[PDB]
Amino acid sequence: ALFDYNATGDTEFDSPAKQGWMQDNTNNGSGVLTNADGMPAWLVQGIGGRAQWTYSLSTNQHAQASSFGWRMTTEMKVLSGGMITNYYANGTQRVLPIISLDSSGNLVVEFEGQTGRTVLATGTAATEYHKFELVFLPGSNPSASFYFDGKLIRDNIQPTASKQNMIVWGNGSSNTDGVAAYRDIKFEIQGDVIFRGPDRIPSIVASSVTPGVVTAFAEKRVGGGDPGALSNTNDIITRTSRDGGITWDTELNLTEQINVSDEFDFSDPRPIYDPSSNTVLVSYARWPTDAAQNGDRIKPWMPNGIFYSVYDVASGNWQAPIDVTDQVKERSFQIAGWGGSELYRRNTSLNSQQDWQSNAKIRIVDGAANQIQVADGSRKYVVTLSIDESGGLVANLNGVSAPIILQSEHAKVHSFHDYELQYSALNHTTTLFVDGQQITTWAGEVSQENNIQFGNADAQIDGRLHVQKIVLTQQGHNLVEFDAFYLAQQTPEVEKDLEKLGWTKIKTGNTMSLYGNASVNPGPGHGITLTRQQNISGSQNGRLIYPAIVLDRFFLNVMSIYSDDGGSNWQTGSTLPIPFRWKSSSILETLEPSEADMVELQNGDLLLTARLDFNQIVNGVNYSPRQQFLSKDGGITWSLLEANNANVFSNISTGTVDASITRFEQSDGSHFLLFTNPQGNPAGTNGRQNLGLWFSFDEGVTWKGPIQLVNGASAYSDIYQLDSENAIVIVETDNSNMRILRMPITLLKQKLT
Ligand SMILES: CC(=O)N[C@H]1[C@H]([C@H](O)[C@H](O)CO)O[C@@](O)(C(=O)O)C[C@@H]1O
Ligand SMILES: [Ca+2]
Ligand SMILES: [Ca+2]
Ligand SMILES: [Ca+2]
Ligand SMILES: [Ca+2]
Repeated sequence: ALFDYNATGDTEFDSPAKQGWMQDNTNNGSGVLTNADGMPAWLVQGIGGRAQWTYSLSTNQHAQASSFGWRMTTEMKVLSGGMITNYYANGTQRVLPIISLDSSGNLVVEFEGQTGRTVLATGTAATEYHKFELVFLPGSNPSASFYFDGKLIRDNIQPTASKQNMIVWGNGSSNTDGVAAYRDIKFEIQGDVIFRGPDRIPSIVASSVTPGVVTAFAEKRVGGGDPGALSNTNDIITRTSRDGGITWDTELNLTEQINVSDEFDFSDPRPIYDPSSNTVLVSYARWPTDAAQNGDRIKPWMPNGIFYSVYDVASGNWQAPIDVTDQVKERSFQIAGWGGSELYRRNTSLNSQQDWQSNAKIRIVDGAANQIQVADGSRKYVVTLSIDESGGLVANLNGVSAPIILQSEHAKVHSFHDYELQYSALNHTTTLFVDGQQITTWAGEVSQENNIQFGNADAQIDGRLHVQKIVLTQQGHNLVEFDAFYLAQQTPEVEKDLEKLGWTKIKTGNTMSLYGNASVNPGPGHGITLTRQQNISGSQNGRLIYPAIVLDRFFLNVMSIYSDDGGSNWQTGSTLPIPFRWKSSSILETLEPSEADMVELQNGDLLLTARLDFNQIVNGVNYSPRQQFLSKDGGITWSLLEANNANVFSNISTGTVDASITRFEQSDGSHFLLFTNPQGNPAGTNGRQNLGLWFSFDEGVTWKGPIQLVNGASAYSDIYQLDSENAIVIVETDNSNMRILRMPITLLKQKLT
């Protein structure tokens, strides 16, 4: 909440009294509106008496200020005298700076409870306008910091005993004469509730084209709880502010319109602000109301998907939801030959004396030894697909020495492609076509085998491939047909077991296979629009991107979901690379990245921070509850940053929870990163308490100790830059009530060192 006075000549507000303040003078104390350089100001005349203005707060507001912190900003000029007291007192204590001009005319400040003084300005500057700021941070040892024209003057100011209870500005003394002119006074209490529990999972973004416009989101949880519960119906809600996050409009339900009979739960609002169009595009997940991510209950044949809504900042209008599920939710049969081999073979009766054709729509997730083969009783033709050292897609044909580079662009390297083999009986050769393009022709190798086979073929070579369709035809007749794209989306009644569909499974070592992805989810927090991609091959400025959560069947991981056309068409990137180990031919030990957030570094690389759920130890290495990753290709592929985990954030909570990360750019052009997460209580322990703020001045290599922003419950949070000097934070607190904090980042940065 904001309590202020803005000097103006406008009749309706031409005095502090018309702006809610109460006059509190004595004897000859008075005041008058003064005009100088075309800028009005209120002149406090405390000569021969006290001259001040006060604002009373409710018992509840004082309690809120003490619990969540406050900030007082003043723009004034001291003309003469002393005891210029602009401060805040509650029914117990106060932080009191005393401003004055000394006998020589210097502008100085003293603090009740401290000895001595500090000279702020001398010469003509002593009687010119200046901006004063007092910031109070909550905590076990609450203290305030004083700033003069943006510069830290005194830190760790301890509150002093006082029975006064009110916000005050002016000359607070009947005996000491003081005269000062005020252009503006602002007292702000932090922590206003924007969304009430049981609603949860906050995110926020702000407009740079239209300063002051902020849009926040959360999950409206009727019945409470995570999505997937029969006892709840969850939707996405939003509120907008046009004054920098001070006042907010009516809570708006964005998904109710596409949840007409409460058959779904919607979750994880992931907003992205696009400066090119001055719009906010928020993506979110849909789930059948009775099954979701938790416990892997969601299945490929269920209504999980992703939708987005667009907000036009200029006119302040929202647009109806748009479904993009078919673009980002993969449907396929997946074979992970990680630590083993798994092939499927169907014996056939091909006639080598006549033409035949085979088609296989395949995507290579990683590794090698991934193949598709056809043997016709005379010759065997095998295509082995792999990812080379450069990250390109390579094909090797049996009997042909030189490998064939199919794709070099990372996005194309891991996408689905249609591999068609056309055998010519007259020419005794087979031609390979990829996506309709003729690639090469070869003779294969002598063989008496007659079959079609696919999968990962080497227990000693890791590889994962996904298949959507496999067909074999001869003389206008389909000998074999496996439509995994179709089967993945069917209910359990439909037969999907390959071994029951005419195929023989040949497996060695440890492997796993499954149908399509069970679900996709944008995750909690905000997304970003890239702007420093000029030197990133395959990427582009303007790309909209967020780190989504994908569940194949049993395990969670993160992958980028992005759009290079403003949000109309979306694509997916590769999942994060994580270690794995089989404690034997049976127990899988790996990681499960989930709630993630990313930021674009100065050189175009993307830094991602992810929550690590469930198992965190692999082969004796503890990856902690949080791990950072880096992408050098616009978010298509990632690399795990060794030793860059929870340990880089001093005093961070040891419990798994969602965090937030964002870029902050100052007016001078300089920049740095901001990160929010609970510290725990005591700090460094497991608990969703005391939200902290960390800074990185070296592109995420190191972070500077946290500044505590909240004293009490603190769970999920999101932070975003509001303007050149402030950042806005939305955070879950008591009973998950989500509150707003507006932090003076350029001032707080000075409390670090
Ligand atoms: C900042 C402050 O507390 N000012 C208070 C002063 C000071 O205690 C004395 O001037 C000594 O500095 O005492 C008053 O009775 C007064 O003079 O009007 C009330 C006023 O609120
Ligand atoms: Ca409803
Ligand atoms: Ca539900
Ligand atoms: Ca987050
Ligand atoms: Ca699981």
